[PDB]
Amino acid sequence: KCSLTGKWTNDLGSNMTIGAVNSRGEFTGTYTTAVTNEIKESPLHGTENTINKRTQPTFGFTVNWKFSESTTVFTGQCFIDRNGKEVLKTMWLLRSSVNDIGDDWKATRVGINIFTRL
Amino acid sequence: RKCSLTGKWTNDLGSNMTIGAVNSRGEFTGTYTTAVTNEIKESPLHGTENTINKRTQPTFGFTVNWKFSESTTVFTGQCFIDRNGKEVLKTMWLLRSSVNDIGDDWKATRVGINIFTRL
Amino acid sequence: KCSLTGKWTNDLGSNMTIGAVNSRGEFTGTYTTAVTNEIKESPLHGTENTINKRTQPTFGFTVNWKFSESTTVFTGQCFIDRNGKEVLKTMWLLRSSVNDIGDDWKATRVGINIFTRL
Amino acid sequence: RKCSLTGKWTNDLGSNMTIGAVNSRGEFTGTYTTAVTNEIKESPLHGTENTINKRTQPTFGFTVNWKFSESTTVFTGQCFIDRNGKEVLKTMWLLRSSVNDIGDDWKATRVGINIFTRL
Ligand SMILES: O=C(CCCC[C@@H]1SC[C@@H]2NC(=O)N[C@@H]21)Nc1ccc([N+](=O)[O-])cc1
Ligand SMILES: O=C(CCCC[C@@H]1SC[C@@H]2NC(=O)N[C@@H]21)Nc1ccc([N+](=O)[O-])cc1
Ligand SMILES: O=C(CCCC[C@@H]1SC[C@@H]2NC(=O)N[C@@H]21)Nc1ccc([N+](=O)[O-])cc1
Ligand SMILES: O=C(CCCC[C@@H]1SC[C@@H]2NC(=O)N[C@@H]21)Nc1ccc([N+](=O)[O-])cc1
Ligand SMILES: *[C@H]1O[C@H](CO)[C@@H](O)[C@H](O)[C@H]1NC(C)=O
Ligand SMILES: *[C@H]1O[C@H](CO)[C@@H](O)[C@H](O)[C@H]1NC(C)=O
Ligand SMILES: *[C@H]1O[C@H](CO)[C@@H](O)[C@H](O)[C@H]1NC(C)=O
Ligand SMILES: *[C@H]1O[C@H](CO)[C@@H](O)[C@H](O)[C@H]1NC(C)=O
Repeated sequence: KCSLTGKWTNDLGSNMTIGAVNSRGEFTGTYTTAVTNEIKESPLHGTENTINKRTQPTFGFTVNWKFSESTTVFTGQCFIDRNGKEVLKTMWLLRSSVNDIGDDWKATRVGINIFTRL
Repeated sequence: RKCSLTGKWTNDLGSNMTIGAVNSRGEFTGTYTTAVTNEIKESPLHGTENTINKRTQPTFGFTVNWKFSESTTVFTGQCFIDRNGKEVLKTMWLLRSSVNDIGDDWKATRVGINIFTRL
Repeated sequence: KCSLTGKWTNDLGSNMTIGAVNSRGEFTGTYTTAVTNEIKESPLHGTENTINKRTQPTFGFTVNWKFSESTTVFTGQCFIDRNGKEVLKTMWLLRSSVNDIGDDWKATRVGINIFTRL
Repeated sequence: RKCSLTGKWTNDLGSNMTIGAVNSRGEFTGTYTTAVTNEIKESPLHGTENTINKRTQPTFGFTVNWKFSESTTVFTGQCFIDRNGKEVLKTMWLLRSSVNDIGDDWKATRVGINIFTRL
């Protein structure tokens, strides 16, 4: 069973802590990233999909950055590799805030992140 | 004035969305309604609105926990006041499908956009 | 038959001209966009998929920006709407140039563009 | 020195790619080889490398014209000189599937990444 609750770290060096996942699949947590003024914490809220009670469920969460006007959403699946290790393969969209609707076209970045247990 | 997320919205695909009040922490919940040819499904959503600098056109993100499949979709965008004075949500999303092998991961994510206006 | 050859314009106001598509599905053209110093032209190269000689083929092309170090790639399908009009529904990735591999994560933007005959 | 596109590459998924010489206009052609469980397919690719400011780590883009399906994939990225001195192509791609109705357009595009190193 791949569980989201716990401590994770990714390929960029960012860390994330997720608490208990309730009966509805909802969970909260903290997302930690460094600036290079050193470390900043931002809350995250998301849900794990519980349809068919898969052992490798899909999920999604939003990171509400506390040091910028931007928002990032992550979606992915909690996998169990060949070694028996849990791994989160995710993709994200990073939304920047623009002051005019005419600039909307360049406000969204996309990328990936792989998380492993810390 | 300010663009507010709370309310009823409909998008360019015909899906409807209801968002509740946004608390002090910027959190909100709602419902997402889509069709399937009418036979309609209803799924819950949870997200947050960025409160930094209390901008009048904030960015936000939410997750839709589909109740009819094992998939998950996340949306992010900004609440704009268009040139004609109408409120409009410009969003982009990622649709994550469930795969059985970590080896099939590469083909599990679709991307697209959705524009929402008040219902 | 939805054909790529011709003049197109999109939702942002940019214009594009594509020449003849050869037997291998390859085509070239010009991509015009304004700055708001007014108009700039950049060449594009791409290919249309010819498998099963579909009347609504998929395609892809790269725009080699002549005023920046960035590159944009578009992929989409040439459709025929209910009115009988040709429409190109596309999605693109805009790659910015970063000076260090450590900044690679924030170098890619994503978006859409719908083109109609000009 | 400079990161050059010309040569043989292999990615994290196991696919191989051969890129030819890049002319003065920054144009190039090549071949993309992927497996299907070995039974391997071969498809042509055409793209360009950005020549502005003759950077040593240029951005580029190319299209792969799949010969076994009606799909098309485009890649874009940058040719980097990693910290250990190795040349590496960091890329992102969009995979466009063919749909029969403009109404199914929304679900026709997948997105992902690929990292290429010299073979
Ligand atoms: O507004 C921001 C907030 C920064 C966290 C950003 C992203 S979320 C996906 C990725 N995974 C992580 O763990 N962290 C990153 N970012 C931002 C915007 C612009 C620039 N810039 O240099 O221009 C730098 C950072
Ligand atoms: O698993 C699913 C759940 C369906 C809702 C999907 C997306 S979320 C972005 C877009 N905006 C909307 O309002 N609705 C859609 N979808 C799905 C997967 C595969 C296929 N298929 O035909 O293969 C059809 C639907
Ligand atoms: O480097 C660039 C080259 C500009 C053309 C950009 C994109 S390609 C997708 C979209 N569709 C179009 O027809 N045109 C646009 N762009 C760029 C980068 C940064 C900023 N900026 O303000 O920061 C502005 C433009
Ligand atoms: O139509 C296709 C053509 C297959 C090559 C696909 C992608 S291009 C990005 C990635 N990097 C690679 O080196 N190869 C892949 N693919 C396709 C579509 C659907 C399914 N399916 O199982 O449903 C399988 C393959
Ligand atoms: C979190 O990851 C490890 C856990 O101890 C730690 O060494 C590192 O400094 C932390 N990184 C960040 C960005 O907080
Ligand atoms: C929701 O949007 C309007 C609300 O009145 C309604 O006419 C339409 O049938 C609904 N669409 C769906 C997919 O539920
Ligand atoms: C191209 O689109 C129309 C075609 O005549 C023209 O009016 C407009 O000025 C042009 N736009 C750009 C960005 O070149
Ligand atoms: C290509 O990569 C190496 C080249 O020697 C080879 O071992 C491998 O089998 C090939 N893979 C594919 C998918 O053709």
